[PDB]
Amino acid sequence: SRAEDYEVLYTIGTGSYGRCQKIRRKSDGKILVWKELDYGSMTEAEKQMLVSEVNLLRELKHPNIVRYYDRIIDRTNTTLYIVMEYCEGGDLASVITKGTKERQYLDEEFVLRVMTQLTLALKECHRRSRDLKPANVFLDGKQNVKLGDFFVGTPYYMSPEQMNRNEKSDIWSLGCLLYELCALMPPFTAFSQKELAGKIREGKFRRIPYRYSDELNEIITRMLNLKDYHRPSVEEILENPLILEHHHHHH
Ligand SMILES: CN1CCC(Oc2ccc3ncn(-c4cc(OCc5ccccc5C(F)(F)F)c(C(N)=O)s4)c3c2)CC1
Ligand SMILES: [Cl-]
Ligand SMILES: [Cl-]
Repeated sequence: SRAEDYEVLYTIGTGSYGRCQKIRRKSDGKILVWKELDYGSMTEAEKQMLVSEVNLLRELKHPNIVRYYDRIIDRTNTTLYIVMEYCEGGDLASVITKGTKERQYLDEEFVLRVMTQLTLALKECHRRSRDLKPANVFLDGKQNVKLGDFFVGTPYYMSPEQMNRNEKSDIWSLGCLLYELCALMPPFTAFSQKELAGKIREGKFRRIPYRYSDELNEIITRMLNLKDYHRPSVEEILENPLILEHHHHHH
């Protein structure tokens, strides 16, 4: 828990909340990442909210949730580093964008992996009481899938009930994510939120591509039911004949 315990290899990403960098723990050479945050302009109130969230971040331990490792305060530069698991396969948004640009659909086997492992990640969250967007879902080097923590944008995954302001709402969002993985587009698209909301209320969308099994289409379609109580629970999802041991995480 000193910055000197790690060596930065290079920057992975930049943007709103400082930099994300790939680092190496000196003690044992383990490859990790950290988020570099400048809290210099923060009030005591804001810094307080920051402390509480980092504390909860330490609470979640699960193979399908991105693991938190450490927090380092550098009062000299008013920077806080949050050290997390490195996921070499990157995020799901990059995977979809890649597929969209290259014109190549993802394997059914890969979609089943994401369905199985994200459903389990969700199952864990629901127990505790965290958006299920592709940019927040990561892949490691071993076919494992991990859920990360985290106005202009279009709310593609907004559920019907949320639209008119529920664990079943999470199932809808999972539905949209799995749909987009298969179709390389969200089930409901629009140019404005008003248009989007109209489509969501009608609850109609294209079947996922024919390369995908009727069984997989069926379960995704069920998650996209207008009525929250017709959507399958995490338990009912995991009971599906499609889902097998090899779709689960492996060390
Ligand atoms: C090409 N482009 C694809 C995505 C990549 O970002 C990575 C790569 C490896 C990672 N190992 C753990 N993380 C986590 C990053 C994060 O928030 C930041 C983030 C989210 C989504 C896309 C990019 C980033 C970026 F800032 F790193 F760029 C996590 C969370 N909040 O739990 S976990 C990786 C992110 C590489 C660049
Ligand atoms: Cl295509
Ligand atoms: Cl396939």
